[PDB]
Amino acid sequence: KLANVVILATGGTIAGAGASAANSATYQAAKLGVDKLIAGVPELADIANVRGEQVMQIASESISNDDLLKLGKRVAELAESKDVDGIVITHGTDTLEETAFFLNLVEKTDKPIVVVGSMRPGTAMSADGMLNLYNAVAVASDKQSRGKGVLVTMNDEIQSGRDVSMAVNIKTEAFKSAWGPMGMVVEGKSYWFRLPAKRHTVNSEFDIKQISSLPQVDIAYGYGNVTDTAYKALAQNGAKALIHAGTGNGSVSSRVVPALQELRKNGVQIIRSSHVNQGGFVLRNAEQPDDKNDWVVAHDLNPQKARILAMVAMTKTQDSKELQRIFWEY
Amino acid sequence: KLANVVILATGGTIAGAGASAANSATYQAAKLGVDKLIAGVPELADIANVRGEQVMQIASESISNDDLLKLGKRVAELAESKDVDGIVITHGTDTLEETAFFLNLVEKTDKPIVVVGSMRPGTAMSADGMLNLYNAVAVASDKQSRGKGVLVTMNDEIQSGRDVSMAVNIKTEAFKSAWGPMGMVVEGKSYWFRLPAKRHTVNSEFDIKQISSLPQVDIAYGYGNVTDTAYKALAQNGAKALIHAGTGNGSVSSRVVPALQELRKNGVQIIRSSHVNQGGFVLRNAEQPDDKNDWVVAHDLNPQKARILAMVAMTKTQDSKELQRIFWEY
Amino acid sequence: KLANVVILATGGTIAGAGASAANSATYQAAKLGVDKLIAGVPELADIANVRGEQVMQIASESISNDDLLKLGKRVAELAESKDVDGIVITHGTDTLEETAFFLNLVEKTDKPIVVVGSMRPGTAMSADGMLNLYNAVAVASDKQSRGKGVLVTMNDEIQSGRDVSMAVNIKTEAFKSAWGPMGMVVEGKSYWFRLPAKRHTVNSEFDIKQISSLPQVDIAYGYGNVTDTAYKALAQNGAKALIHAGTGNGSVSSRVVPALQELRKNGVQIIRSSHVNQGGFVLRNAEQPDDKNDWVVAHDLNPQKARILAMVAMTKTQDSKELQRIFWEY
Amino acid sequence: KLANVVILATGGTIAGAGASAANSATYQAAKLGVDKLIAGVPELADIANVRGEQVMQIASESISNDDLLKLGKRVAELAESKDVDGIVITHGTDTLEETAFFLNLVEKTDKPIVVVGSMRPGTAMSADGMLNLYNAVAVASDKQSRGKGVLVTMNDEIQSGRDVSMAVNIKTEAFKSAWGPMGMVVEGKSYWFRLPAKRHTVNSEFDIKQISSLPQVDIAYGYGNVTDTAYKALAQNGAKALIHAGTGNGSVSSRVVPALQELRKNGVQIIRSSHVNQGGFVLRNAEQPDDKNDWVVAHDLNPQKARILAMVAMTKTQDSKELQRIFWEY
Repeated sequence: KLANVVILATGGTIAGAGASAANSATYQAAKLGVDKLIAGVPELADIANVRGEQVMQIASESISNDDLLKLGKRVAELAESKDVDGIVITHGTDTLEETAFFLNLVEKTDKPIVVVGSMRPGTAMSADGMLNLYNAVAVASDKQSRGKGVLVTMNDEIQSGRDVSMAVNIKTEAFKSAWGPMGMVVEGKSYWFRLPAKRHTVNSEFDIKQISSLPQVDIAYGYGNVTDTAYKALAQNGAKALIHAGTGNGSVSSRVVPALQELRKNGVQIIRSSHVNQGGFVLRNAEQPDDKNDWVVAHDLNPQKARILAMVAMTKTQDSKELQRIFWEY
Repeated sequence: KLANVVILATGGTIAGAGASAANSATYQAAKLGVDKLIAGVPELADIANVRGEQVMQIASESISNDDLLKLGKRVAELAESKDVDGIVITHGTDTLEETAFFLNLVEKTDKPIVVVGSMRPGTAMSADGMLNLYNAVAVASDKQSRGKGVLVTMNDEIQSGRDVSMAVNIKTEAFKSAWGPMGMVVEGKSYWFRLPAKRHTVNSEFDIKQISSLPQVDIAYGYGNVTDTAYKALAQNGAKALIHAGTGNGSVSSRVVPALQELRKNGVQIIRSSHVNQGGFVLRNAEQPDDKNDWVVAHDLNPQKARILAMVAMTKTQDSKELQRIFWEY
Repeated sequence: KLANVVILATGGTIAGAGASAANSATYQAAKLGVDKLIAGVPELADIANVRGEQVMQIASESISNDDLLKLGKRVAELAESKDVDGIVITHGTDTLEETAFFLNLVEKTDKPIVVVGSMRPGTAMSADGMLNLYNAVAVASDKQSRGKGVLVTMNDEIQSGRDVSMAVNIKTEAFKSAWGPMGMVVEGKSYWFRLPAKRHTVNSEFDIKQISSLPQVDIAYGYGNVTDTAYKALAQNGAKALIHAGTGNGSVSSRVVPALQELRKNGVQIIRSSHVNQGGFVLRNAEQPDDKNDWVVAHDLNPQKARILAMVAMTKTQDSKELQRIFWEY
Repeated sequence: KLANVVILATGGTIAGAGASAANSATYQAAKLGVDKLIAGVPELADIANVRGEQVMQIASESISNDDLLKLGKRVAELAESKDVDGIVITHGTDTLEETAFFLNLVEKTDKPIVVVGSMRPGTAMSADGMLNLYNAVAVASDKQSRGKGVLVTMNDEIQSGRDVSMAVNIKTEAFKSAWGPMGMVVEGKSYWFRLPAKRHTVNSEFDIKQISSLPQVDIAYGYGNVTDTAYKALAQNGAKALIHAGTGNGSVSSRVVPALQELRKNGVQIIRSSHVNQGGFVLRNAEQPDDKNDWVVAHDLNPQKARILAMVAMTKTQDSKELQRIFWEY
């Protein structure tokens, strides 16, 4: 008897349209509704009982925290239903990785949750979205997906929503993780090679059902000749934490350190991430005296991932030692 | 008989020291003067006649534009000397890629220029800097390096200074290019597999001998729920161009577009880069109407690289169409 | 005003058919004729004046040396024609890399030659072949492609036919080079980032017009507990050279060295390649005393690539020192 | 208190010596004894109570099945001892990946087992073996390593012994897995990001204590114009299974299929692997009718890995369906 899968559409390239078959890169996002996406893959009926809902219709670079909450709360309601076995979210690529991590942290369910997009719109020749959507539904319908946390199923892969990132522009292999794909999906079947290590979903201390509004968190970049201007301005305009997207191992210019000390003293969390994203991690107390300054390192998480975790964590704690524990467990 | 190579020291991990041989990651940069670097590799005398100068002694995350100018001008003076065959710059990893690209754009010489760092300090077990420095001198001494633009010689590789980036934290393989290594250096010998295809050094329209100041350029990051705050603050504190480190294909949130239009009319150049850095490029007129808005795309160049090119280019032109040509040629 | 491009069909997945739209991986190669294959991309007319020929209709794992000669000779006849500006070869993926390198060595033309395949059959949802074929015709029609050697245009990339290899199974990113893509092709436009640095096409010493037969070359694998059996059996059945696909840096088991010395004295060339294919190269005189034994190292070339170069080279020379020069130049 | 770690030396580059400090690539393996290896890393005493044994002293390209059994049986004896908490094996790189997988299949212990080598000999500038050996002992002493299967600790990584392979020649990053590193080891500490998902060690159905001699298994390569010669000859000289290192998705030339059908009919197992090693897997019934022919696919495992698993599996079964199960579980 086939699994019951709900597709939650949010917009994106997978729902996009361009002017000609050769327009694989120049198009408008968020033009097709969920029922047209489903009807475009008649084979979905072979692998699941699918129904669709239009949660929003956006280009994902324009997503808001309120959009994350609305989507996350709808996912939770559906997960609580005995009529729902798995959930697929169709999404723009730009912030797919942010949504996927958010859901991984706040959805206290073992039911499969898959986020999926495309790099080419469906109007293009050789568009990737049809098979990606088929694969998302296959994975969301597979017993092997239960308890694995949020998954992303592009490029014939099963990627962890935690640490997959949009890493390559244009090409269909865009989404990569420093820690590899966990599996592959081919001709409807899932093949697993690794399991998650980090806390997720049912083993998370966080729950979307308790979050009413997310704390404001912003990101500032590190580079030669950088000043403290962006950090100070972002804090002045409401940032409760700043993600520092440092050079190297989360390093901080000597012209920036004093401002970050003052901001921490005034209650703003300081989280050291980096723009060195293909591998490794930011080590506590290496580039900066995090203990002395009461700062946090983002471990392996890229800046936009670190922002997501910081927002969720700060719904529970203002203790920088607890925030560091969270950045070491999730 | 042997090539005359000058080593210009700037600091970094390659000049660093940690507390014990197990401290491969926690250390102080910029502790050893150039003479100590040279003494630490007595094998250099086998492959070149080496002389050293201390240009600065910094942690490279703290470099300034005045530092770049001083270094660039000293490189040019040495390259004009008949007593100099090649130049090696020892440098911290954090902003190595920024310096390397800067020199690639402004040094009108065919003489080899190599920038080199290390991921472990020389005090650590299995420190990488000794062989990296040996290799830098070998490559700077090799006739095959003439006319190839600025090179980076870590991890047994010959990388283009244009597009090599610090991509992996901690590990000695940190420096990668989307377009591959151009060669390798093994037991003093250089093996080439690709040539550059972008303008550099002697074929550049830019010349450090004509540059006495650099326009201020800053970088702002894109992510979910981003606002226009950092962009406006950076411009209010002097930025003549803003590098937009967007999601995806340089995409701009609908909450940010209006500010960027206002900034461009106020004369701030708007350059669309991305935090999608493993491959691909940002395509003009795809995500945003760059022709209508008089914006520029950074092509394949990551945000910190785009800042370097923009700042050099704006010593010559503020014509957005010329800036786009430059971003498509360099 | 449009380039005149000839498409030479040879079979493969690009011309394949599976049972349903979900059969992206289980299919029959070499079912669709060239005319219907071209008619599947009517947009080709926008970028070139195309015509097709059916050279052969094979699954590429079953290609022969006679097939290579026939294809190579037809390519040369067309390149000599003032009615032809560029040539595209549609091909199965399995041995695409072998054909591409062969043509790179023996076609003394600056006219663009592109080899292209697909990872999914044209019957599958999200089939890659339509845009791959469009891109191959775009690249074959572009003035930027003149003089660049043989190219492969899958996954939105421009890869060198020399050193691109089938590296990833199933996925559309299958074809990779250790030395990176040279460029990309997006919405009909070619974007170059590197140039070749190895001898090819017009600068090759080899010429298909002078080659009527190819010497027999075979490949044997190295692994734990390997014996000399395959090496001896392949030479007994006609091999004029043996490609050793060694472990590590082309290493040879002590159980195998004596047989390879006796084979070399019997006139069989011994070429040390490896099954370590993501990067690096096999260094002469490191693992084995190549000068003493009169053996050759394959440099960076994988076993099947080394076979192609050896077979072409041995149409001209059997001097092991000349073969080593060839393996260092091509 | 400190963990009790035993180092089992087998030879290799890590125990190698070259003529000068610049000889990072040209050297002699297997020159230093285990006590001198240990003495070269005096920091080991800080992290564990270490003792060494010299099991063998070989270049690993020359390893035999009897060497694997001797090593595997000594590992088992040590793992049974209450005086032993973890085991490190120092090994040549060439067949490190074969030993690591073998031990992962046949050692029924949760105690950590780490295999480690180096890409540069200890006589070279910037030699990698000291920190690799320190890291191997750190990981072998860590409670986090218990129950994880055999690990490989080069390049600051924790790699699974199952699917790590020597993938890059020369460089210290040689060992890579298609499924990513599982973790990293930095300044004595282990950081995990993924867990194994294939059967290993205590959950394996195989046990070194019952294996007296391994079945003979050999490997033959696929390429253009390949014949059935190597397959027939290897079987004639004792192969009980043949690993087919096919092109593409384990594809078999039409000139080879008939021979493999005859060999299977005569009792020789036929296992389809590939020389497409960076990612993906070989899919049953896709390229060849494995059910009709009673063949096996090697899943994601490269040829030399598939040989190891086939030998171990055939100590238990000659049933091709059970061999396929094993290739899908291990």
